[PDB]
Amino acid sequence: MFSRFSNVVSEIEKKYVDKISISEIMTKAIEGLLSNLDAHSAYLNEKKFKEFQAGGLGITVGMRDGVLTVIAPLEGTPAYKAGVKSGDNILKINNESTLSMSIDDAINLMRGKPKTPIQITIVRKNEPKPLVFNIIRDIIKLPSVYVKKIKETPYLYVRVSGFDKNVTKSVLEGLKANPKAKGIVLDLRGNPGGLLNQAVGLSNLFIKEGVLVSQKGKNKEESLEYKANGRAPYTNLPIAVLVNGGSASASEIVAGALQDHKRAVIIGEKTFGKGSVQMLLPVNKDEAIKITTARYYLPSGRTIQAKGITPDIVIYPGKVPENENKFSLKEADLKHHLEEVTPKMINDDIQLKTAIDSLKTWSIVDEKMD
Amino acid sequence: PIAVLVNGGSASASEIVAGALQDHKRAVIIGEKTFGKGSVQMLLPVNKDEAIKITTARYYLPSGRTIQAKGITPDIVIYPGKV
Repeated sequence: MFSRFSNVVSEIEKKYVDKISISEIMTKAIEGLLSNLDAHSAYLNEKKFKEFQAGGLGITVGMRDGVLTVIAPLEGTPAYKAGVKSGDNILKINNESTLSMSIDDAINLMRGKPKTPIQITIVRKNEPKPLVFNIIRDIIKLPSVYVKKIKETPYLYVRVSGFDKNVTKSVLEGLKANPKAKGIVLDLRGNPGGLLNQAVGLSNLFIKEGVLVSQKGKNKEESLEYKANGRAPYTNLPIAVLVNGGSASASEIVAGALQDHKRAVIIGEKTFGKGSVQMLLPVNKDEAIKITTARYYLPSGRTIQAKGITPDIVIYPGKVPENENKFSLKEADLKHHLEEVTPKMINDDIQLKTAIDSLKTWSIVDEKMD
Repeated sequence: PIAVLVNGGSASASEIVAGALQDHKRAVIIGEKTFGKGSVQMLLPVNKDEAIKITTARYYLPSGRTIQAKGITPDIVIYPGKV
């Protein structure tokens, strides 16, 4: 069928420097073909397929710009406490260099028996030196959601550290425990995602009608659409979502769905962009290939993968401007004049302050509309 | 939509506009608390080229609240700086 391929194979078999045979050429062609389709593919040889068939650090790893990068370390995990940050490019784990290693090979090296050491070396954009982290694995425990009242405001702070099997329940119970909230700061920053059922579940908690996210490939029969059920409470109350470069996968589905339905205002910075589904397909006889079979699409039809969520209000991290720098003059000092979220936390998060200020504007607009 | 910027130099007529928009919730007041002039001056000329300026009344916002010596507390406080 494909003659051009056979002519290329024959010439390298004829004129290449090293004595090479079909067995390597076909392997290098399969690895080369998959490497040029997408960055999430891998080919599993018979012996590496049976190796694949047979506690952690807390790093969610992905690939962007063709290199293995940390999406975000999970909140409260050993890696987060060790000081690895989002966007960190991993160059070495233990003995092996990662400049030509698969995502699953990195996950298999990082996860393992609890309380065992690992060494990883990363490169950053702020420092010239490579960083070496000696971190010990641990049992992954994470209270995925905590809810805090914001002091001197009616609003409520909802923190989702990661999408585990109980995020939607913990949110709904916290909103029932505060029936006078009148607003939510939904902080899913640094949240690399998790279970799709909780992204749809958490979004369906706020959206009354319409598509929440779609899964779509070439064959239009396999295409799935996740519609919201009519059982959505909290349909009117203001909600502001915080996202950053560590928000990915379920974190972008919840943010993108709320954004496309104009149900919330997205605050922060452009997200990571993880919106694809990979699948393992047994090929040949005892080999398998991993390839992307579908992509996630927002209600507006926009893709999440290479694009990510662009927030409606961009605010890079920093401290809020000084409480004042003025001994200024007022009429109150003129001659003969007629007469658990604390401010300490908000003043260090300009991103959090911007989110609260958007609820202050929302509640004013929905009060004008009397 | 209207977003009003006010600061410690906003006074008198500037606080009436900001205060009216605030009390009607017609606009969002953003910045920092204002000068707090809650009086109305009138000048009546005396000489051919000279005048006398007198505090003649106190002005009250649509909600009836006075601004004298207090100033407008904006809906969103921020203070100046670079982003």
